[PDB]
Amino acid sequence: LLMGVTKSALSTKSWLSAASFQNTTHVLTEAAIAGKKDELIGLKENVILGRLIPAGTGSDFVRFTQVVDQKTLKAIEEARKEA
Amino acid sequence: KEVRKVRIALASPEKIRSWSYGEVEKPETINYRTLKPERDGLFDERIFGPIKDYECACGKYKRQRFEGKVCERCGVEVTKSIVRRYRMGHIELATPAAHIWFVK
Amino acid sequence: SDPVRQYL
Amino acid sequence: ARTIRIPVHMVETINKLSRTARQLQQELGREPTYEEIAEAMGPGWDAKRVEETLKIAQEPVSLETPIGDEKDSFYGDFIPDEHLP
Amino acid sequence: SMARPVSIGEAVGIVAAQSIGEPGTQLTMRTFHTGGVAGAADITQGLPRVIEL
Amino acid sequence: ITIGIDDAVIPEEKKQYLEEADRKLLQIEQAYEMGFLTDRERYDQILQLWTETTEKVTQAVFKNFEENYPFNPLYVMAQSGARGNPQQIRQLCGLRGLMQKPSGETFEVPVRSSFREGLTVLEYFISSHGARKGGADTALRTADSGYLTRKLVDVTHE
Amino acid sequence: MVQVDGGRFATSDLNDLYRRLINRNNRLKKLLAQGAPEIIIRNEKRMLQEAVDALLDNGRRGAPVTNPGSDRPLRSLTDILSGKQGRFRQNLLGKRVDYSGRSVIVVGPQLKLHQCGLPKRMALELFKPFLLKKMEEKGIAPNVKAARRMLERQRDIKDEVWDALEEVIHGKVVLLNRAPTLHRLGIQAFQPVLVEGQSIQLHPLVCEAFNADFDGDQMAVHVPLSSFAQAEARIQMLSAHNLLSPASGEPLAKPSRDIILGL
Amino acid sequence: MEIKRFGRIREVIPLPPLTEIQVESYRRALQADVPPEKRENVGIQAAFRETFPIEELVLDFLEYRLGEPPFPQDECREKDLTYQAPLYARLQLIHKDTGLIKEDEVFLGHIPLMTEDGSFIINGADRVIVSQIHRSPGVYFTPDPARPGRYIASIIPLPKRGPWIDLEVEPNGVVSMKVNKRKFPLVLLLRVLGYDQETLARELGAYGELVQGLMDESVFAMRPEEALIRLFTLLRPGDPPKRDKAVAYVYGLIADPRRYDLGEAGRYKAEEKLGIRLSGRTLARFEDGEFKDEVFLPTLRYLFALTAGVPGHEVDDIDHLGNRRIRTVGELMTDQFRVGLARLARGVRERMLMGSEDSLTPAKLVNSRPLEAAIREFFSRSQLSQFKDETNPLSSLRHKRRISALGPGGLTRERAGFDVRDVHRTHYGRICPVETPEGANIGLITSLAAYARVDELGFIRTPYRRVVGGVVTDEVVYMTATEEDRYTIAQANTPLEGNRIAAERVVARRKGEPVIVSPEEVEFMDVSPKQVFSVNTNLIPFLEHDDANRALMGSNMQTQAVPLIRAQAPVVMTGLEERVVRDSLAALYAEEDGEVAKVDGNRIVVRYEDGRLVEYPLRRFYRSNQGTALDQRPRVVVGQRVRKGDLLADGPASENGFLALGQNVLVAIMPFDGYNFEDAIVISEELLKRDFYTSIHIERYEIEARDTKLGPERITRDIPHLSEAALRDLDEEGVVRIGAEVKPGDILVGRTSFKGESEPTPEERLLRSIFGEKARDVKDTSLRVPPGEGGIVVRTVRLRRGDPGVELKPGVREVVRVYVAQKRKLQVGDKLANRHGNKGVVAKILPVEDMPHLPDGTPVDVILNPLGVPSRMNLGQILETHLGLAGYFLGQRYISPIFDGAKEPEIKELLAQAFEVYFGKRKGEGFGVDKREVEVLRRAEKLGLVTPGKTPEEQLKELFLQGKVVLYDGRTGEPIEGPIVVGQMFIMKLYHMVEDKMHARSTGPYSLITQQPLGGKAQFGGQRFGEMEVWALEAYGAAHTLQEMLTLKSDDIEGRNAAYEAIIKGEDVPEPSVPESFRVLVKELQALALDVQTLDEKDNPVDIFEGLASK
Amino acid sequence: AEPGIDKLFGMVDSKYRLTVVVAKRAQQLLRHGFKNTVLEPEERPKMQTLEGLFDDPNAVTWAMKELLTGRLVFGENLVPEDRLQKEMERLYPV
RNA sequence: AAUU
DNA sequence: TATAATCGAGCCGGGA
DNA sequence: CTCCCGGCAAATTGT
Ligand SMILES: O=c1ccn([C@@H]2O[C@H](COP(=O)(O)OP(=O)(O)OP(=O)(O)O)[C@@H](O)[C@H]2O)c(=O)[nH]1
Ligand SMILES: [Mg+2]
Ligand SMILES: [Mg+2]
Ligand SMILES: [Zn+2]
Repeated sequence: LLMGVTKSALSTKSWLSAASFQNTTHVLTEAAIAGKKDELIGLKENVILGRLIPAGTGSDFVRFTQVVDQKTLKAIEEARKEA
Repeated sequence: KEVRKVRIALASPEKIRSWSYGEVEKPETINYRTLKPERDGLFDERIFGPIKDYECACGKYKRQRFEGKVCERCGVEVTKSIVRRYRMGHIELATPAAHIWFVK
Repeated sequence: SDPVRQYL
Repeated sequence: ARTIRIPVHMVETINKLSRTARQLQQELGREPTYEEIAEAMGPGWDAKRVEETLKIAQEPVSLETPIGDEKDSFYGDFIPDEHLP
Repeated sequence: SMARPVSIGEAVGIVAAQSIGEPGTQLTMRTFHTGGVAGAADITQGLPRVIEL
Repeated sequence: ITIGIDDAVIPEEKKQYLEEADRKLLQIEQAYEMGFLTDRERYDQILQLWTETTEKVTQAVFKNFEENYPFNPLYVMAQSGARGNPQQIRQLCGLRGLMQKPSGETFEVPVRSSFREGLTVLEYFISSHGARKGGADTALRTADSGYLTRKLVDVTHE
Repeated sequence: MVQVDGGRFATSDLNDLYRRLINRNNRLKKLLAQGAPEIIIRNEKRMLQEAVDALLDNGRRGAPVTNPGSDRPLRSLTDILSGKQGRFRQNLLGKRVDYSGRSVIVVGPQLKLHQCGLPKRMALELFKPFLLKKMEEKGIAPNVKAARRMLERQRDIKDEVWDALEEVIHGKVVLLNRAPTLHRLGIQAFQPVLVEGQSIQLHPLVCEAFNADFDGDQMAVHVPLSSFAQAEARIQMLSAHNLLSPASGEPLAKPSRDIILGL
Repeated sequence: MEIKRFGRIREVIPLPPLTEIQVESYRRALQADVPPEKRENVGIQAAFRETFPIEELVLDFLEYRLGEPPFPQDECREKDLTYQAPLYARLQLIHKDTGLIKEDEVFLGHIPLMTEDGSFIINGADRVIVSQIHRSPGVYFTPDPARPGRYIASIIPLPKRGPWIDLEVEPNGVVSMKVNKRKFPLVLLLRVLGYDQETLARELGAYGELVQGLMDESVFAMRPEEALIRLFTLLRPGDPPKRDKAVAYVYGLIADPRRYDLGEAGRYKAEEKLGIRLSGRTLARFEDGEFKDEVFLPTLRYLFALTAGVPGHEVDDIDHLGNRRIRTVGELMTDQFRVGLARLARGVRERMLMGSEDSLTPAKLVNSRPLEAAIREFFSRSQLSQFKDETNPLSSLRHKRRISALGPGGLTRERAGFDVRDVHRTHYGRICPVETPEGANIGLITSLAAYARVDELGFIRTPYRRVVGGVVTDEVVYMTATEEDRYTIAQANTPLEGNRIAAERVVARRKGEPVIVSPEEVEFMDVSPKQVFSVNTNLIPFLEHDDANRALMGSNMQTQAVPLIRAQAPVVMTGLEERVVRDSLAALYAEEDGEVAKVDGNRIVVRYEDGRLVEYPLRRFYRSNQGTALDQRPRVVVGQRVRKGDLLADGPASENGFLALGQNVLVAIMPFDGYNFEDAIVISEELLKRDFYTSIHIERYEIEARDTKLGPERITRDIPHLSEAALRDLDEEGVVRIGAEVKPGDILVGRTSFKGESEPTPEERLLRSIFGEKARDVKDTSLRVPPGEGGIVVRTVRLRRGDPGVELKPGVREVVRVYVAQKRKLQVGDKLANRHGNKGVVAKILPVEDMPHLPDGTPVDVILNPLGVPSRMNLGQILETHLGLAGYFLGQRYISPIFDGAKEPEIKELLAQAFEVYFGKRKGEGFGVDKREVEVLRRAEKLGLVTPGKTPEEQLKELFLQGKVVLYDGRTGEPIEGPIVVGQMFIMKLYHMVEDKMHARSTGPYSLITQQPLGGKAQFGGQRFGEMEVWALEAYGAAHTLQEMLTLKSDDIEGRNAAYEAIIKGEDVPEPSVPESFRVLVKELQALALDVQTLDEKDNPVDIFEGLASK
Repeated sequence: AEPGIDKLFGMVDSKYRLTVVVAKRAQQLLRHGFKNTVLEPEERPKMQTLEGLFDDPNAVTWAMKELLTGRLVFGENLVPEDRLQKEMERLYPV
């Protein structure tokens, strides 16, 4: 199926995305009937909630990366093998 | 807990009533002389919460030692005035009315 | 289509 | 008829005050003063009371009233929130 | 922009829309920035086609 | 580097190319009044003649600069890419060329003057049509582009 | 329903839409208790539907409800949510922000690519909370409350506070934005250089990505607050670290105009 | 100094009175100075005759009069009053039954008066009514886009004075009429007019296939009455077709000269197109009990003949300036008067029913409130009533001559395409092709041409000279566009010997189309080149050399020039700069011949021939709408003999009677170390030293003290907790003293307000209690100086309640106004421009020693980058500099008219004479050619600039004739390696000044519903970080920066409070919370009966209201 | 340009992971009063005051310099989150 | 309505 | 609280 | 086909 950007944009699974685009009443009435759940996959959804977007420093790929200095690494390493 | 999802669904009259803190019985807004809100009108403190933080309408309970008390004289809860942004009222229709989105 | 006209 | 509801008798007084001023303006060829209306209203009325009555008769204005230029700005947008710290 | 493999997490869709959109608009306020002399082919015969596609 | 009025150098070739273009134009009117070419055919031939004379005069401007004035400010700004392009320089030192009516159809009559020589009120007025259409184009188009961009962001944002 | 400055009242259109509803509902209740004929009860019921209709989406069906003696449709719940002026595209996908400012931009040839000229008076406001803490560490003010009072009157500002501000902004970056923000380089990060004067100084090489000239263009300034935001600005958003177009891959920060001319 | 004027064109007529489009229109509408029996039926007069008589008792109109103004002009502005006259009307009430006649003169309210210069004062502020272009009423025929060989006839009346009619010939062959979106066969209407097939068959039969589409048998079977009832049922479904009801509806639509008004211009266009005569402004009549046709048959006849290709029938060009007309101030205002009049008539009939049906006069019957409101509505809230642009005198002159296609009765901005914005050929000589706004309004708002005038019908006419035979007469004919298309019009520069055309071939126009023609074919000739362009465009010398897109900017920017204390006229003028000042009315002139009795800063007293001693007070440092200082200065001395029309005082931005929008500075064109980059400008500190580009600006501050339910606000010197340092400059009453210097934070007017009920917090009670200063009843609300403002206090106005002559709005005890002035020296970030569209912001101010300088030590003023010229193609600025160089040394100024100007040879001659002064002085003083002048000459001859083998003096002169000089860098002393263009240029300081635009905010006011920062500098607003800005942060992947924008720096209340607290404590800012505007979104969706639930990963609800919203 | 910015992009698989490491590290330094730094007294970033050279107050600068030394270890699932926080508060209190 |  | 009054007055694309 | 509803660049200022 080939649809233009507007229709494609309006057809996305995320109803917070679609309702903020255009056709807000239509988007919202069909969403409300279906009992739709927005999973907050994309950016617009997260911007609307004031969340940390899933891109850049917000990607799950880099988000949880830890930093520690060699002293603190060893400080913890002996204590955690110890007991 | 952390917000991972947003659901949107139709609201039953039961649920609309489960939200509501009171029925708005009067078209009144605020009193023309005192400028205080009119009882049972669109701004009533007995429904939507106190205008001033931790202070009831008539001022029997004026500070946070009472939080959760509902003043017997004036009927207003002692809490944050911020709730006037949150607590919903409701109107009980004599005849059901259709929601225009689901019609038009 | 006109509520007044209808009532009349 | 009023967003801020007014007692029927008070509404009666206001309309009377209106009618009177309209008379005063038709004979004086210009807007009457508060004092001129208070005389025209008879006993009990001074200019201060004429003014207070008009203050009471002021209807609120819409927060959505558009400001000049393009329709790209509403009046409520220029009002600070004096309540929240 | 870095002449090197893209980093995981880069918001590529937004960058694609800005990359396509930016000359659209840009070159539609530069036809003034031109002369007034006629030498056909302008972003305003092209852009309708782009929108058509 | 500066710009004075003598820095816009009218090539000697201009007067020749214009006189040449006028004798050419007379043959096309004669081929009209004798009914050899239509009004359609005649107008098309006029535009082509003037397009080619314009190109010629541009090349003359740039050859004269390169050979006889390679450090001329206009030439230097245009060649280095600091400012200016051939078509703009042609309008300073050359002829302005053909201008178009509001409908988009081009005038048969060109603007023979250059900004150094100065235009004629009628030439100036003929030019306003194109300026205005360009100005309206820019204003009504940025919205179409702007709208386009928002669609692309909305469809690709995830 | 708020009292504006002059003691006058300003109120939202929704209050009038609710009032129509409440009036019509109450009248309907009364007509029922009084046993009105069906013609009368029917008229009330259809008027009640219209009142609900204007409340939820005014203008959607039938003539739009207006305040008396105005042609302006009252603004209903649907109108509030949707459109350019709607809740989503106005207060949700974009907002007005704190720690921001604007001024006229001016060229600053002497700047390094990672720098901008930032007016001292602007920086004092944009960094004001940071400045208060520093004014306490240096004995310049007894505490934070006193320091703010000193900045309020312009004749009360002494010269040691300017050195304090220099210490505050050290190594930090600010964001410059020039509208329209057509691509991501409409915003770039610069380390600010405090300047006398009221103009922001922009580096020549970034004028192309911003499409900035000096015919009177203005730019907006923003202060990233957290360690995370500041890290993001200096690494990802710093002008010197974005030299190539994300679109074509060609150099974006490159010689132009006078620079080309001289070389 | 000498003034040398160029040009060979002798202009037979002067420019018309420039504000006549305003002045004459309103005078014509009011006719106040005409005695009532002699008033013509137009304007106010015509409005009265239309509304009356009011039937139902019959109330009839006798005459009106306008009183004198209650307050003079200066007074209205002071007190926030409208400048207006009392309107009265003599009305006679008649009881048609009794015969009774009671007559009284009733007061209808006030009407606003136009000042001498053509503006209005509405509530204290000066306003302009912009003329409106629109489609002229008449009958038009346009081609049908769907079916190529067919056409549509449109009968169009004046706006809101009737419906549009369309006569289409449908593919089925019948002629259809379209009214109020409903269509029917036109035949039905023909029968109602009393036409019978005999008349119609014989009349239009000549057109073979067309007359049969009109023939419908069933319609002829019914008499005009059955046809009238039949039509009414078609147009108004559900309304019972009562015989009196149908006449009433249809009459009101067609024959009522009250509900349907074609123009007077409409009548002429109709009479002229169809070759008929209209008895009135209606399409038909009600005469002798039936309807009698006027328009319809002639319009139907023309339509059939055109479709058939009958000779003499044309389509109408709807953008032709013969079919587009101007609605001037008078006409626009009169329309609102007519509406207000009709509402009052509704009021009359309702009062002729209620109360005593017997005991009524005209005074009890008339309520003027509907009339006062209609006029007050037009002047206050109309889209054509605009705040006057009075930045400089030219600002206002241009505003009054602007033409708008927008407003009530014209396009919308989203509703106008290319055709209207285009420059039509008929704009020649009528509407300026250059001066229009850049941006969304381009082509909708335009400006009247200099020699154009609007006639009584509303069509723009432009003057042309008669040419009979080969002789050019001096008789000028103002022509409409329609009439102009008839003749062959020669160009104004066509060579002349005497009154005879001296060229064998002339350049002329036929229908705007350029054509070459013999002197025998010349019917008329342009009066002047000035007639094609607006006044602003006409102030640009060498306009013939500037690309239009830049000349546009040149025009518009003169509007924004700020009046300078040292303001000067340009050294190269066009010759219009005297007339603009005179018509503007800023300058003061002598009435008759006379002698100057007294000369003061405040006044000039003149002794005339009459013997009478006339005193002219001068406006000194008055604050205009835009805060530029309008101030008049005396130009004559005691005892000076003055003639009629001699200059007395200079207005703002005028020098000895010539328009002074800027200064003449010595400019060098050359890059300078990148301070010149991309249009930035470098200036010498010498400009500030001698106070060039310094302008006075006044800002107005206002404060009210009002009655409250908590008690009175008081304006007082007593302000809680304030030092004597803070109150020092306040007088006894709490008002800042005249002359004090006020800076941001300083108190302007002291004021106290009673503390609200939730009075001092118990925390505040105890704190004050500790210090033994018991808590005060009132709080400090004083008016203070905003950030970035301040100056010297030049005025205070105080208005209380209970003082003679003043009454404020209800509740307001007193109003205080403080006027603060500032002398603004030019600074970095201020914007400069010349008349050719070169504009830039000042990026660097060099000390005089860094400025490039001439060998003789004279430093230049401004350095403009040459990179701005070639792409812009505005070369007039270059020629301006060369002639400006000549003038610098010769000590002279020039008048070079547009398109008939100084040419190169003439500029070269002047330049040679200058070189003699620039050089010969040196050679006689005992100085020879410089070593460095030789080095540059070497390089210049490599450039082909100088001829090799001539003496240095000869070569320097060769360069000087090219407008180039040797220039020494003040830093090095070394020459610039090439000769540089130097000369005098006219440059203006525009109204865009950094001082006004610089803004910054840490935290400040927030909005009520959204809790996001307010907008704009005046509210201490935050910047909008909008959708596209968010995209930028997204594309950078800056997630934490973006989240800050969405929460802590905006509507996250908990977050922003915590973030601020952390910064003042030295901690890092905390992780954000929920944006309040999302909570607003959630509740707004609940109000729509939609349940929005934030859920966790387990699909359990998450409460983002933290228990506050659940019972 | 930030000093050694190219080398820093060398150390990571994704530029955004550098920003995360830098940002988190700068927070550790601020929270513990810099006394957990891996830098040596002559490597400390310096700031020129009116008095003279003082410690660079900017924690993001510190972290980038520290990172370049090589003395910092970054990655995922190196250690329980709570355990790290407590071990650092033990070595360098607040 | 302006500014870019 | 009582004469009698009785029916109003901008162009464009896309989807049912 | 016809009609009916949804769209139609950004930031800023000014009365
Ligand atoms: O409506 C507008 C108007 C103007 N602008 C912005 O201002 C600029 C118009 O101003 P310019 O005419 O100078 O365009 P330009 O700078 O590209 O021309 P040159 O230097 O090449 O001679 C535009 O390029 C645009 O970014 C807008 O964004 N929107
Ligand atoms: Mg530019
Ligand atoms: Mg610009
Ligand atoms: Zn109570």
